[PDB]
Amino acid sequence: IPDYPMSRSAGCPFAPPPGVMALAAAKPLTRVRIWDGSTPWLITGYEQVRELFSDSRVSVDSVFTADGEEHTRFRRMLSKPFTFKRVEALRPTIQQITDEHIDAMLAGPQPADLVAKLALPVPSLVISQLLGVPYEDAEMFQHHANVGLARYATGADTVKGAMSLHKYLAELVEAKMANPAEDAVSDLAERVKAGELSVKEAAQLGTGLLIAGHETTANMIGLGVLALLVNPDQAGILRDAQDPKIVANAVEELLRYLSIIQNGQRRVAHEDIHIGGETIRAGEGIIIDLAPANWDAHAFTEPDRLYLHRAGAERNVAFGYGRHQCVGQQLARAELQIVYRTLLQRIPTLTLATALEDVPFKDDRLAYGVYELPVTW
Ligand code: HEM
Repeated sequence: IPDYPMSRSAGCPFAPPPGVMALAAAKPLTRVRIWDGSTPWLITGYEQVRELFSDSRVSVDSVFTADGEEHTRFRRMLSKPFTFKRVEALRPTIQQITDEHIDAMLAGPQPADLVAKLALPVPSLVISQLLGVPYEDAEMFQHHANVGLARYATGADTVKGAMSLHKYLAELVEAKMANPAEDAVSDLAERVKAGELSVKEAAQLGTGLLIAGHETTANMIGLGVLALLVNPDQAGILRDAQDPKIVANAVEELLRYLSIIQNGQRRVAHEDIHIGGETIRAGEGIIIDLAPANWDAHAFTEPDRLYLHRAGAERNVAFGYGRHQCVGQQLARAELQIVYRTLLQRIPTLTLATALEDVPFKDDRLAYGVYELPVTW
């Protein structure tokens, strides 16, 4: 019985770990051994990965962990913050923050670290605006969010970065209980006012949103941009594209390719479950593995290929499937749309500043990324 997870390859470093991709060639599903030493069921094939995500005999063992109607409770509370018009309305400020950040990057020296100057700051600012942190508190919020993800930060640094983030979100929650605007925390604040969640639970959740949608999107920006640069054929397409429909699909094809969230929360089966030709005896653990699904040649004809015109690209599960899909979905999509198109058209001479093999990737972090991305232009 093999060990999970497995490590990515040099020379194929965008690719899912080859050892996982092999396993996935044999059986839509195989039994693995993990950190603690328990032996859960790694789901690899696309068709069955979607199924278990959408199967009630399956559930997850705060809204991250909460399940049952307990999850519907937590997740209904999140509907108002990420409606369509609620995210639509953010496209402008996503575009102003990007434009701002690209400028400051152009005005500085080069080679410049795209991670440092763009990939990290833009999500946490966008998350911020969605929450509704006042303008006054942008840089402090930024600081206490970018202290965590620094490759140079202590653990203590990361602790007393999060401590004051929870402390501040509680403040702003109460503040939005007082003065509700149209932002996200006002919505959480509206829920404290109805006996539904304490300030702590709301501060936790606000904190929860920042974490969830920061290093993820950051990593999509960074890795995404890199992937674009070694694939100039595609960079051109994304840059000259004239349809919002087509640029949206090119984001979908980037989420599928990079598949930064390789895993997916560790679920468990309540009843016995028969697919892939084996039986998931109830009780046993389930790991619904998204990279190999996104790289399943049954549904994505040339999975090693980065084809931004790829026909069914929003077929992927880079955001998960079923109950517990990424709540950030539409917002993160806007982010990558904005940032990708805008960088690629304002900086058409953007060039990778080192040999690719020099680039530092984020192996250990569950979410795959690059630690810094030097560009010239
Ligand atoms: C706007 C930015 C984002 C926000 C606010 C956000 C927030 C969240 C939250 C709260 C959840 C938990 C929902 C639940 O499990 O009930 C979640 C799940 C998830 N997120 Fe996102 N996220 C963001 C961006 C991303 C990105 C960019 C990716 C991948 C490229 C991603 C991948 C996922 C996946 C795969 C899940 C589902 C985990 C599972 O079903 O086990 N997220 N997100």
